[PDB]
Amino acid sequence: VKDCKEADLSLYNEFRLWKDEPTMDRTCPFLDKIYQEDIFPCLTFSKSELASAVLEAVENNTLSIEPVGKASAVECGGPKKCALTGQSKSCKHRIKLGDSSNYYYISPFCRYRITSVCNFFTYIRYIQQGLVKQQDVDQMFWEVMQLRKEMSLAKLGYFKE
Amino acid sequence: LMEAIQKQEEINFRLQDYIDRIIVAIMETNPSILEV
Amino acid sequence: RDDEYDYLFKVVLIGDSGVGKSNLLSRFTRNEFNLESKSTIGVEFATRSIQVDGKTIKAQIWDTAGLERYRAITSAYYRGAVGALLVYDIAKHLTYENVERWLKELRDHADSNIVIMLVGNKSDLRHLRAVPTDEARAFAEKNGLSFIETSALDSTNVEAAFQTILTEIYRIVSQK
Ligand SMILES: Nc1nc2c(ncn2[C@@H]2O[C@H](COP(=O)(O)OP(=O)(O)NP(=O)(O)O)[C@@H](O)[C@H]2O)c(=O)[nH]1
Ligand SMILES: [Mg+2]
Repeated sequence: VKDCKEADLSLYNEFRLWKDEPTMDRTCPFLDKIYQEDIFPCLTFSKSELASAVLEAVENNTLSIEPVGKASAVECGGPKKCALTGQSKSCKHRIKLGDSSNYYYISPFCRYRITSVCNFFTYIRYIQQGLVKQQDVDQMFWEVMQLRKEMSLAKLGYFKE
Repeated sequence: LMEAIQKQEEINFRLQDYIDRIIVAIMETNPSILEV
Repeated sequence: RDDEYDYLFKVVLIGDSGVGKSNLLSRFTRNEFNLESKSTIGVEFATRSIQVDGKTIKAQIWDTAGLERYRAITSAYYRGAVGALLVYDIAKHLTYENVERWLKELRDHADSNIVIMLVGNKSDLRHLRAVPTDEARAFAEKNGLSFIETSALDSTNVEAAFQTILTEIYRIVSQK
């Protein structure tokens, strides 16, 4: 079997149009699809209250992820327990939404899901203030496809560590 | 196809060895040149 | 036209390829950033003057290819350098690891008394951070280096970074 790629013309046109008059508004056609198909499912976690805070933090570029070379464990979680999903796993990264409320522990699986979305927003933002000059539209498009492919896999529990 | 990159790497080596020598010289005399 | 300056300090940029040296330069000297910026060929410098303790400092910021082993054109690079901005990528731990190797070149090919500042660049990638600030600031304090985190992309602390290393060089040069 051979590995190929062909742009979905429907998706291609939607993007090529958005690039020409870029907006970060959640309700436009380009971002709405990605929000419903990729972002929302990715940022879906067990503790849904904290989850919705993270989604807002990501949109604002206020979210941050640190490795770890007075608080408690009910909110923040800890080294052996992830805060987003109730799972017990060794958490080597910790999230901060502020302005930091609290530093929250994160499993590698969560980290992969969140960064996948943060990477998408990061590239999108680069374009909105573009800031993206020497890359043609076909290349940019396939960048977004790559960004989505990552989210699509993380979405389903396929991640990298 | 692979003989082109082997000869094309010998060309780069030569260009780069040149840039080094001349840049060295430029600094030994008029570094004003290298200003942006 | 008053182009005068009271002191002229040569400051060199060193660090792993891709940490953003060239953009730190362009950000400070011509307030420009290039997302697509390519690897630096040859050697360059751009200048900027600032006020320190009433005295005008003309800064000479030199930049060159981050890939360095066999260059041998390095003696000239470090020559006359009184300050050095040692740069790593916050989001690539490897570039922080190699900071020690860069300190080696400085202690070998560069003058002593050279003011050395450690700079963590690309602070704008918040979700990708591989090098916690404390670990760097700690390494900096124990190794006699100043430390700051900058973003050439959103401009944070770039200005501050140069004002800092330039003033430390002022104090040492004025005193002796
Ligand atoms: N997000 C982000 N990217 C940055 C920042 N500074 C540089 N980059 C990116 O990192 C890449 C390398 O930048 P560059 O300035 O060329 O680094 P360099 O150290 O000069 N490279 P070289 O040593 O080989 O000349 C470029 O794509 C550049 O846009 C920064 O502050 N934030
Ligand atoms: Mg460069």
